[PDB]
Amino acid sequence: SPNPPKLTKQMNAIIDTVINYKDSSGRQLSEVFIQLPSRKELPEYYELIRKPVDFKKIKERIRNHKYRSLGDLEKDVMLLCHNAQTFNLEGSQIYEDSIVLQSVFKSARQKIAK
Amino acid sequence: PVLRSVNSREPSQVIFCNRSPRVVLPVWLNFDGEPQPYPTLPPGTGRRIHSYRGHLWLFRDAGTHDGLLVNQTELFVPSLNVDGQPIFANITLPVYTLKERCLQVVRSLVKPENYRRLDIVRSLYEDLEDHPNVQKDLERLTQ
Amino acid sequence: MDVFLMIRRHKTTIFTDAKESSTVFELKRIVEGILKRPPDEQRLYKDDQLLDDGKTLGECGFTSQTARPQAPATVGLAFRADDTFEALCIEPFSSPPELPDVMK
Amino acid sequence: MMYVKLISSDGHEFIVKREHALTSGTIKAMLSNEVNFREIPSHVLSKVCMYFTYKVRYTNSSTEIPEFPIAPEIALELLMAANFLDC
Repeated sequence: SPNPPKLTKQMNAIIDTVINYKDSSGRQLSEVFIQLPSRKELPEYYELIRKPVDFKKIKERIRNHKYRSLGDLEKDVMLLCHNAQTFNLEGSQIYEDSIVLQSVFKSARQKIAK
Repeated sequence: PVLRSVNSREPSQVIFCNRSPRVVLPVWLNFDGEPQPYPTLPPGTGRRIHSYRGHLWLFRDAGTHDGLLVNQTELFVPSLNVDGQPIFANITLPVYTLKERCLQVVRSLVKPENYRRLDIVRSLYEDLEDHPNVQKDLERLTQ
Repeated sequence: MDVFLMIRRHKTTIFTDAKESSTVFELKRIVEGILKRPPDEQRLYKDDQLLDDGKTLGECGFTSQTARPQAPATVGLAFRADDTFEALCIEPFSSPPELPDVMK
Repeated sequence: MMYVKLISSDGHEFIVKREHALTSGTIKAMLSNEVNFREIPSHVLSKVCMYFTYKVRYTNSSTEIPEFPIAPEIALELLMAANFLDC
């Protein structure tokens, strides 16, 4: 299970860039995706989607050493963005926020690589 | 944009009350200033909704998109609850001008393609085609 | 509770407002102030029933739920020409044109 | 309370309050006692007078505002009157 510290160095640096994007106006776009909605608040979300995720769980995956490469971590971030775009309708705030966090992560994966 | 919600992150309980014969459609102005629809309110119904402080709201008709006043004003924003007391939003009909009210009745009876086949003056066809719009009123609301 | 009504006679139609508690005599005093004819020279009606001076508008059947601003209740009015009172006559309004085929 | 006489095309005389008739911008310009309309019929002008009593009553009324009913048979003629009257 223990993974190389230099890979873990980057795996947290990609997510921290995604977590801390203020978008000039001073609004953290990635603050709603930190913790999943409570299952007792509205079950319709858990009924509509097949696999739930959130950045608290993605941060814990580095601590548990689940992700073995950048491709495994990218699989879950695109799946999280897909869950947002599936439940939320086109034109809403969360739909456009996940579209911004999708691009911010693609540029962050490249910057970290080279 | 000047008209947008403020990301306060402090809960604010609100009571949306529909005191009009129309199917009210609550519309929320998001953090980028764009409007967003929410579940409609049938005539003469009230529900206790969970909102946040400094969040801008405006209410229109579900079908015709005609403007509706709240607490005798165009738009509303709930502030923090004093001692956990709900904020009330009494949605009412504005006292429409007889011209604007007459347009709405003809708009519901006649189809958009058959506006210019009516026996009326040239200036009234352009006024009938000028439907109620959210973005139009948001540009007008700024000052 | 306010009562919005239209006191009608031949072609003259007075639009005014009164209270449910106010008397029929007080409504004749309002017509006295507009058309300049004393109360003893007037006869008010609800449909085809002669209203007494002492009775209130609420007692005559003019409730505020029916008599509203957007749809005022029609009240008949007949004047006296010296000796006897004239017969109640109200000229109806002009009929609208037939609904166009496009509007159906 | 001051009153004003509004005459229709077919000769129907409608007595309304001065304040009520000022709702219309066109009538406000004509007055500033008796006003005659050659293009507006009685069934339309009575509906315009019903709107004047409706507006003045429910303006600044925070209670609740009922909707002004317009039947499909007079919606076209009452629209042309409202545009000419500016109300």
